Amino acid sequence: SLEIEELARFAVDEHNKKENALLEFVRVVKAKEQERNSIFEEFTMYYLTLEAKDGGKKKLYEAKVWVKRDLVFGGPENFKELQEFKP
Amino acid sequence: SLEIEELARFAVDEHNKKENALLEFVRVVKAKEQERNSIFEEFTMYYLTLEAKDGGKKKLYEAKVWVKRDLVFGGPENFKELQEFKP
Amino acid sequence: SQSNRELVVDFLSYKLSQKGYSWSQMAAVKQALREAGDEFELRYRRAFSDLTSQLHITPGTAYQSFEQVVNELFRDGVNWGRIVAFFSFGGALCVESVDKEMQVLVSRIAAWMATYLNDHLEPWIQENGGWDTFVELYGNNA
Amino acid sequence: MSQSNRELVVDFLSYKLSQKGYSWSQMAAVKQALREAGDEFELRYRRAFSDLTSQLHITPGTAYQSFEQVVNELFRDGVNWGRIVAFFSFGGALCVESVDKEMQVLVSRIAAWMATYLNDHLEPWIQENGGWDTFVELYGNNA
Repeated sequence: SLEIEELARFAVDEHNKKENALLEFVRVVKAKEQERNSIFEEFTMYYLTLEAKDGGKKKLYEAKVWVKRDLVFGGPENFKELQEFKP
Repeated sequence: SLEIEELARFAVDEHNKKENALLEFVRVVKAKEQERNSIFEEFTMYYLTLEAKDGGKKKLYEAKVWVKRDLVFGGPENFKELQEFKP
Repeated sequence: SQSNRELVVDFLSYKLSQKGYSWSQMAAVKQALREAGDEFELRYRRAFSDLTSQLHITPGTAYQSFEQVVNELFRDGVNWGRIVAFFSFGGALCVESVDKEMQVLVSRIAAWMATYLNDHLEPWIQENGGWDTFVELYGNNA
Repeated sequence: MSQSNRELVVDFLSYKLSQKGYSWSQMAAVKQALREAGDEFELRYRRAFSDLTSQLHITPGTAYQSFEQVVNELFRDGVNWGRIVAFFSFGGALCVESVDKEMQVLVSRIAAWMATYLNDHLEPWIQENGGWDTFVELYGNNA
């Protein structure tokens, strides 16, 4: 619930960086996770509904964030990726 | 030779059954045979040229007849099928 | 170490088999007989059901009862197709045994199959070029 | 009598049981899990695996040291079950490449190299990580 908030912050911050936008993260409304962890890869997909301000006005957005580590050819490093971000 | 005659006679009978026709077998004019087989099934494939009477007039027909044998459970009594019959 | 050697050989044998190569002639026979069993069970689903239904193995089943039912495959003579049917028959009896929590019977069925091969099939196999000939006639090898 | 016929009976029964999710033996279960893992690895990592296989083409001249040096790359960050599967797949690729070049004699040498590398570099990690039985429970498709 704390680490969900960091991924939601990342989704807003990643959306703003990518679209030259100034949405302002307020909070996580709800979050779902699905996971596939094998001997080859760690993969969690997060579906976040968040509240953010667009020019001061609070609105609801859904973001899809993927977190992956390749256990074969990868580093210690995880990799966060924004897949989708819409109102 | 008599086995070739039987298959030619079967080809005419099966054509007449399938097409409500009355062709009358006269004789086999040429026969080619190939074999396809696995450890389970034998196919002997006959390309027959035969003479038959259509309203009493002798004409040439090409028939393709397959003789199939199940090598596991089958008896000596093989399975004939008519695949093609054309003038 | 010897287990580590056995894993290496099994894995390499499998990887060679996937490309149509073989570790050894024995590996090629094992792969051909595995494939032939699968093909048999596909082509003869209904007739094979009729054969397996004639013997429900229990702890009290005697070899002679297995031998009498297997003889039905070979009443018209031995051929490679009927030997494959015989291997598939044995495999189905093992699967059926484990399904019924009668695991005790898998070792017995293996012993019966080796007895039946020795007594009834091996003379024919040896005078027909051995398992090497089976691989020539059935194997999908490069 | 015939030891070859006994081996074919055991192999065929092991196969039929495995198709239904049963195992002839714990060793048969380890072999089946490694076969399945190698298949999954080659499907998922086709592109990255091609970058690994391209680094070594074995000839009669190639020393164990050249094999060891490339496999050592795989395990630079440590040993895990996925990298062990990759190692097996790498050896499999080297054996197929050898037979493709009409050099099947190299298959026995690669099998020896792999067994040497396993016992030298990987067996200590396998044993302290619960051995191959741990690999099966984790990864195996079993009834």
